[PDB]
Amino acid sequence: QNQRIRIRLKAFDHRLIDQATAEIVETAKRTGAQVRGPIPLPTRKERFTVLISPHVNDQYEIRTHLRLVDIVEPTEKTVDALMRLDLAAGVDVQIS
Amino acid sequence: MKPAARRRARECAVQALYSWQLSQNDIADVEYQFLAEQDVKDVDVLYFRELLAGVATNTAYLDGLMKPYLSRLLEELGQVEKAVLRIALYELSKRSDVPYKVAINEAIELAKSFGAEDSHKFVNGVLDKAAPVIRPNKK
Amino acid sequence: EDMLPRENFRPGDRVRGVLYSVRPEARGAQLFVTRSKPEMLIELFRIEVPEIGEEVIEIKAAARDPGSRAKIAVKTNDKRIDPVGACVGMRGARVQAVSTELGGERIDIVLWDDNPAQFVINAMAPADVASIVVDEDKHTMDIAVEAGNLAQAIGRNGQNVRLASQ
Repeated sequence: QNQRIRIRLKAFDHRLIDQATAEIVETAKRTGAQVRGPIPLPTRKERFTVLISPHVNDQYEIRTHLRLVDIVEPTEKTVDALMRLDLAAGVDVQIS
Repeated sequence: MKPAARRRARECAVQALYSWQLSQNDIADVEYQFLAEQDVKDVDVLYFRELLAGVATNTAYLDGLMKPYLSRLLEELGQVEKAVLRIALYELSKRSDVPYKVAINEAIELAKSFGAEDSHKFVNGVLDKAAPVIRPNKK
Repeated sequence: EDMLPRENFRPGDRVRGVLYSVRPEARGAQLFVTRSKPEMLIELFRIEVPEIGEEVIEIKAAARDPGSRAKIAVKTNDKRIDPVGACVGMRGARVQAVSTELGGERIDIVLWDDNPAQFVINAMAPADVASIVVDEDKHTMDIAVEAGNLAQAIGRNGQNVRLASQ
């Protein structure tokens, strides 16, 4: 069943990704197995510029966090729910 | 005055208690997995055990302390803020070897590096309104 | 006609849609799915923003012209949360992802108001409204625009303000 399962989890907004993490914990606990994580990462800022006109003579810090989910004993219902769910637009649910 | 092992143990305790309060499992099994599968070579073992035991025995105590300070929040209460406030108030309730300003400084560092860019002022406000009440001596 | 006019998928593409119609007695097509109706936009704002489903923000009205322009009205119940500032989100990072779903379609997230004239004033968010004379007996709402702000308010074929009518 490819039992060695790695998940990294990106977070721009912490509330939306905590909601998605609670949904992952729910859809992992309602199928039989037990889930581990997140063990979160500290503040990893980004280097992203804006499209603004230059001055003739915004944002700089993007607080992104990472979360870790390890699965070692899955079921077929667990991976089915991981292949029959829906998510919010713009966030990553990448099962590494 | 303190090495980096105490800071690493404190950050790993923040991660382990957030994982416990969000995954909602047994504290002993998650603690054994976190001590036998993660980076624990620079983690103080006794600090980790005493901090997690104090948080686990004062869940309801720190929730009763947090309950009068959940009114003026614009959004609802998050989990990272709750973990930072629980660990910060247990480090300002019964810990004698950790100083007052040192625990407040480490709590502000944890709230700025883990909570949000806007929730660390909430953490500092709850600490400034709770730590003179819990510790009038400020030790 | 239920899809976007430029959708040409391939075998092995998880596409997302909304069941809207059913005819169980009919032998033919019995489960109608859409991607270009505004109930899809209602479901996108329900999945994206949690507090709309948590009975904080009230979405009552919406209208679209797919791929180009759309409007939607929100209304808060908790005064502690800005409805437009949260449904737009931080830097517009939410609805732009919704713009990923609709392909560049500019979605005006505006504030619902009980007064219809002040609601239309709030509804022209990339535009400016001077004064509105409402005569519902003659079924008219005469809207005054400022000079120079005609092309950004009207846009293409007068549609989006008509969408504001919708």
